[PDB]
Amino acid sequence: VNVPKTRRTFCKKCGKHQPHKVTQYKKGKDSLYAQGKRRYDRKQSGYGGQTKPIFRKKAKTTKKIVLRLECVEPNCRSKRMLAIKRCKHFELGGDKKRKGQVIQ
Amino acid sequence: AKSKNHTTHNQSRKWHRNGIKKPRSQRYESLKGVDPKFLRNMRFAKKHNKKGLKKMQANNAKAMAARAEAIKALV
Amino acid sequence: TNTKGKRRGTRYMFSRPFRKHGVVPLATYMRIYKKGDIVDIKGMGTVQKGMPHKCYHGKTGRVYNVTQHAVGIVVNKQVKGKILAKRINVRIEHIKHSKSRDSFLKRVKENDQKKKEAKEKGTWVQLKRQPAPPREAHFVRTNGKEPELLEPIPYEFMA
RNA sequence: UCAAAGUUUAAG
RNA sequence: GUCUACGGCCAUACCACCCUGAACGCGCCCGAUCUCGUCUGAUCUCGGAAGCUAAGCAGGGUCGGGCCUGGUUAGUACUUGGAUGGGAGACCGCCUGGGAAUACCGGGUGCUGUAGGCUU
RNA sequence: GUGCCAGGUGGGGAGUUUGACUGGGGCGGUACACCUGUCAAACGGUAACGCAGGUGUCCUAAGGCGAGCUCAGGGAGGACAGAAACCUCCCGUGGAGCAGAAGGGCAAAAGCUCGCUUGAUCUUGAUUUUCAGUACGAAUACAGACCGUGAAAGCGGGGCCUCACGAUCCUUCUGACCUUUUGGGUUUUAAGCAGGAGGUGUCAGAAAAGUUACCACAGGGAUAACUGGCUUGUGGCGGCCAAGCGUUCAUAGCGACGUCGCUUUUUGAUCCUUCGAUGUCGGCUCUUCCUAUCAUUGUGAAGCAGAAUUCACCAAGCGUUGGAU
RNA sequence: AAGCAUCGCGAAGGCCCGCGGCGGGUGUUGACGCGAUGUGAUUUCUGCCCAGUGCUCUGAAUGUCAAAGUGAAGAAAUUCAAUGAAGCGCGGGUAAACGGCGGGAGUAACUAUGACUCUCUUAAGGUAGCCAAAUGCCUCGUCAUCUAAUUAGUGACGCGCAU
RNA sequence: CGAAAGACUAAUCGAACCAUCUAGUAGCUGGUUCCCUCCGAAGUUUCCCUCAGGAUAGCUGGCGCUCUCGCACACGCAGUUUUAUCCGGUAAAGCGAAUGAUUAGAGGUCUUGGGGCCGAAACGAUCUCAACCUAUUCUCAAACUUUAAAUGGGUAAGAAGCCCGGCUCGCUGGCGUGAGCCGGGCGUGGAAUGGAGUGCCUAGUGGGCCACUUUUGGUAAGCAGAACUGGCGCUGCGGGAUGA
RNA sequence: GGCCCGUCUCGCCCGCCGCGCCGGGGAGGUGGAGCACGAGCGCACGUGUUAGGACCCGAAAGAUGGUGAACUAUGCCUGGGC
RNA sequence: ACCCACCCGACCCGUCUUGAAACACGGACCAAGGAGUCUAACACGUGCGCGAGUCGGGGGCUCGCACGAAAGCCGCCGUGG
RNA sequence: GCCCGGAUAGCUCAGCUGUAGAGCAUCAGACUUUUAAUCUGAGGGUCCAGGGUUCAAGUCCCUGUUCGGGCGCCA
RNA sequence: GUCUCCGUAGUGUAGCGGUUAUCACGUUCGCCUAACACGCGAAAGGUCCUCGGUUCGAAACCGGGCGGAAACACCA
Ligand SMILES: [Mg+2]
Ligand SMILES: [Mg+2]
Ligand SMILES: [Mg+2]
Ligand SMILES: [Mg+2]
Ligand SMILES: [Mg+2]
Ligand SMILES: [Mg+2]
Ligand SMILES: [Mg+2]
Ligand SMILES: [Mg+2]
Ligand SMILES: [Mg+2]
Ligand SMILES: [Mg+2]
Ligand SMILES: [Mg+2]
Ligand SMILES: [Mg+2]
Ligand SMILES: [Mg+2]
Ligand SMILES: [Mg+2]
Ligand SMILES: [Mg+2]
Ligand SMILES: [Mg+2]
Ligand SMILES: [Mg+2]
Ligand SMILES: [Mg+2]
Ligand SMILES: [Mg+2]
Ligand SMILES: [Mg+2]
Ligand SMILES: [Mg+2]
Ligand SMILES: [Mg+2]
Ligand SMILES: [Mg+2]
Ligand SMILES: [Mg+2]
Ligand SMILES: [Mg+2]
Ligand SMILES: [Mg+2]
Ligand SMILES: [Mg+2]
Ligand SMILES: [Mg+2]
Ligand SMILES: [Mg+2]
Ligand SMILES: [Mg+2]
Ligand SMILES: [Mg+2]
Ligand SMILES: [Mg+2]
Ligand SMILES: [Mg+2]
Ligand SMILES: [Mg+2]
Ligand SMILES: [Mg+2]
Ligand SMILES: [Mg+2]
Ligand SMILES: [Mg+2]
Ligand SMILES: [Mg+2]
Ligand SMILES: [Mg+2]
Ligand SMILES: [Mg+2]
Ligand SMILES: [Mg+2]
Ligand SMILES: [Mg+2]
Ligand SMILES: [Mg+2]
Ligand SMILES: [Mg+2]
Ligand SMILES: [Mg+2]
Ligand SMILES: [Zn+2]
Repeated sequence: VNVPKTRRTFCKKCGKHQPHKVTQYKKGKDSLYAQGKRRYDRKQSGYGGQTKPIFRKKAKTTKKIVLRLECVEPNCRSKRMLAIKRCKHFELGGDKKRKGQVIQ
Repeated sequence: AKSKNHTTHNQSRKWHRNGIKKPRSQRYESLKGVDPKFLRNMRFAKKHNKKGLKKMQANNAKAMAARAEAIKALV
Repeated sequence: TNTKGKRRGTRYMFSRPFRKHGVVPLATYMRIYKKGDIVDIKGMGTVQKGMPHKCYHGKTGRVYNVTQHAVGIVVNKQVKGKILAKRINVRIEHIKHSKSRDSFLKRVKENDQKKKEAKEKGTWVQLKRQPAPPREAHFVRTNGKEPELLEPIPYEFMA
């Protein structure tokens, strides 16, 4: 799929509609000092082998893409997660497809 | 060791032992799931019924007097 | 095992009758449903927003809500052992007034006419209905001509 | 101061 | 008698060809300065009123098609309930109640609401 | 070299696992989560490894408005131009198209072509569908915001409708001059609260390979491998019909195309009986029964001159052998 | 089992025991030895394949690679950086290491086979031999022989399911 | 320990014996103790590494409560029917109606052809077979249908109903709607039957099978699989010799 | 209908030793195992559901600590036999 | 109620099972033993006491306990639940 | 997920911010009687894609898509 | 029966949805040779197995046809 890099949609902080900058989302690095990780590390420590489970049975072949809507008006710049349906092709601003033209 | 897969065989009889009772219709059912803007308004209408009570009482008294005059004329 | 799909087995139910496709004639949309109006649901293929589920097709019920272009309507649905009065929001186009009730209203109106009158008279009149009784004693005049004899006819093989 | 180059009617 | 505008039900209103249309209307019609829009004033938009019912439209016509409604088909097909009925089975008959559909043959061929004309 | 950390290597050793459905299991399939039509007995609901198919996607527009058009196909015309290029007239109830399976739905549209757009945005509850009437997903009607579009009425919070999806825990991102981070205060950090995303397809969601003929235990006739039951497709045996063969002549003897049967000496189906066990092939030995008769007795037939013979009837009294592998 | 053939080891060693020890077995031993495998007297041979899985050899020329140590910013927890062992990768050897070892077409003046030729393909494409064997499905293979008669036996054949 | 058979290790070996942890765990076998009395099931639901088990609904029992009036003076409810009124796309029917299938001749240079025969060749003559068409004709459909039953599923058949008078609204609006409140006025509103309502605790069950009719797979089956009701299972008794 | 606590939306006013990124209210939705003139506590008996040996009997296993080479396996020492 | 006769009826119990007289298993015979317990926790029902309370423990005071390891009492009466 | 290679003309590869290198292959000229072999020249690069830094990027930067060797693995 | 794959000038094969369908051999035609072979230079030749679909477009992607060839067919 294709989505455009600008998006005039709702901005919670301002209250109105407004232009947002769009960009697809990504996972951050995994802390190391989150409560979870800390809990795992001092469980996983010592003997016993592995303690929690390890997922080894992948089913789906695509992620729900998520747009990160950042508001353009300054004195705000409020980011926002905006999910979209699954797709094994994604892009932003990859031309406008063009109705009624020659294919070659 | 294949099983019987499904049936409805004895079920009708089971249902009818204890009736199949129709759903108990009360007078004055709830206003749950009514178009909000209605409910707002009717709530407000109820809220201010007490305003314009004295007028209504006076009107009822005038009606009762007119009824008493009518029954006296009949008798 | 069967599919649980919403519109499964509505090939014939939601399908406009022969030579009645096309535009939904406007009377449909412009007749008023109050609260407490008895109403018989009947899905319609053309209008697909606000369709009722196949179970309530044919079922009649009373109106309890009236939104802009739909009407909440309490209907009884049976479920194995138990009947559940439940409330569905159907868009007008899948809904008519049930004439069921109107014959009763006519009869009440006739009783009120026949109760106001025949009070000053004194003669009390039959208000209740009564089932079609046995058809009374009566004469049959075979005026001149005698009855017609009917022999059963002799068999023959046609095909 | 050494590349490759095989064969030839039975019909006198 | 009938029309125009907006309609309801949506063929008894559809289609084909034929005839007839007073008055008012509806139209075709004649123009492109402006408005508007086209490759094109054909359509669309606008300004008109010299012609004409040719066409649309209306009314009628056709041993017309179609549609609508009766008969017939037929108490036939099918069918609720019943029997220690028949029949080797396939199936069939009876009782008890309910009861269709073609072909075939008739009739019909828009009704009507609100507002405004004309026939003064 | 010893002591203690770190990475590697380590069936030498340890522990454990090695799905489910299933006309026994295994192999094969997925009927394991969904959807169309049918099955389905004219409300709804309904089964099988029933039938025919589809799904894990696709779309910045193929979503949202508004405008304008009309499609498949055919006919008749027009330079090159032909069955097919482009133009024009006429007919055209949709026979086209609407991402995909199928069904419904759709014509001054839901199709096509333009114009502007982000209602695929932010937020409470109610309801429907599966239903236990719990979730998820998917949907319906509202209500409050902020927008789009249209002259406007209106329409629009994704795809014309029916499928395209995922809990706790953990992680990640976003949100508020938010709460806590503990004797108090400032700042990092961490923990909360609310919404997305990272996936469990065995799809209400363990983290998991074999083998055992060296085998074991609890059970099972809910389940196979015999017999015996039902069944008789298949095997065997037997009719009817008679187109042909039989030099000639349908029927002495046969008999196609068709058709009706019987049998349980075949093999399948099936799974009723038996898994706190009915000793599992053959041969030898011995008795008895059947006849669907090879021989023998008595007979009918011939394409029976005799001889040899096939065909049929009564008929199971008596026989039906010795060896090579 | 002898015979054959591989492999490790020159002792702070190979192989191995042990919970531990300046422990122990081989070892009162030293390569004509100790240890670990295969094959299985003699005779006669022992073909090709290092692509795969093993084993092994080399190593700043070098991808990654941990803890510590080194620098970095930070108020500090810290984060970031460079640095970089074995092992993987990279590159040689090895089959008496585990093992592996082909398929089409056309072709000879009767036909038939096919010496011969053409391709397509692998890491080679089964060499010497041997055979319906204790190994061959088809199978009671074919021919011979052995018997009056042989799914048996022997000898040949070889196309060899799958030597 | 094994010149290797998983051999041997005190009648024991693919891991000896003895005691303990130990009454190890078992969705699986087996058993489970007196009498009468009353009520009396289920083998179906969704979920489950679920299919010899649980969960959850269902079906059962127990305990009750709230009312009702045979105390000449009843309301409500139903595995009925009636009277109204909706719904339906199965049987049947149909295919000179769509979709798909399909026979035959009549008619048609429609198209055009491919093969002919008579033609140099010619929609010329004559046949022919292709597809198409004009009326007709034969036979069909679980996944076709214009039609369209029987049985069947909703509603409705009054006091929570009618009919007047007036107030409230931030909804809706030329005025009005629509709803909500007060205040009065009016009674049996089809047949037949029966006392209703309501709340807690709750066991067993979750292998089913059989017959009428309908019905899917299968040549069929004392086969496998659904529907409807009734049975058996839980149940004796008369009859069917015998027998769920 | 109303009240309380969470939560949202919208809005206009109050308060004072500390006028503040202070505190307090209002109207309308919506979440709560809430209030709306109390019904509990203790004891006893019954039924049900669990945790325990857990109705009774039943494994194949698993672990800890000990006894055995008088049989048999193999080595060594010392005797005997053919 | 002991025995015997006759007519009619009448298969062996227990058990799992859709289905047992079964060619399904357990059972020669008799005696004695022999399996839903106790503790804790919850829930609902019921009985009693008190009631916006209720409560009893734990402790303490009263005896050598014959009966008592009870019974009684406690600004502990309520720390506390 | 982390580190790092490579992506340049038909192919294989050089390239230090200021006509893109080498060799082969391609096509015209010699040589050949001709062909091949070989010598001479010519033609041919979206420098994988997009954005930035820069006066200027094939290179620096970041971001993607690949593409491989190693690391790594909590819904 | 299952699952799998492959059907391309005369032969054996390449082929990444837009090709003049690639290479080798074979074939024909020149030359070279006395002739032949080799050699050199030219040419010709595909129903892409069959039908239907998706696609703007299919030799390939998808469905069914007619062929062909491996593996499985186990416990009794
Ligand atoms: Mg560690
Ligand atoms: Mg079952
Ligand atoms: Mg004009
Ligand atoms: Mg006219
Ligand atoms: Mg005229
Ligand atoms: Mg007519
Ligand atoms: Mg192991
Ligand atoms: Mg299984
Ligand atoms: Mg039905
Ligand atoms: Mg439009
Ligand atoms: Mg809104
Ligand atoms: Mg659309
Ligand atoms: Mg401090
Ligand atoms: Mg073995
Ligand atoms: Mg075996
Ligand atoms: Mg056993
Ligand atoms: Mg059985
Ligand atoms: Mg048998
Ligand atoms: Mg003859
Ligand atoms: Mg026996
Ligand atoms: Mg006989
Ligand atoms: Mg060796
Ligand atoms: Mg060798
Ligand atoms: Mg190697
Ligand atoms: Mg050989
Ligand atoms: Mg012999
Ligand atoms: Mg031999
Ligand atoms: Mg062994
Ligand atoms: Mg026990
Ligand atoms: Mg179980
Ligand atoms: Mg059992
Ligand atoms: Mg149907
Ligand atoms: Mg029919
Ligand atoms: Mg069965
Ligand atoms: Mg039972
Ligand atoms: Mg309980
Ligand atoms: Mg217990
Ligand atoms: Mg035990
Ligand atoms: Mg264990
Ligand atoms: Mg018994
Ligand atoms: Mg028996
Ligand atoms: Mg048993
Ligand atoms: Mg016994
Ligand atoms: Mg006893
Ligand atoms: Mg109590
Ligand atoms: Zn903003």
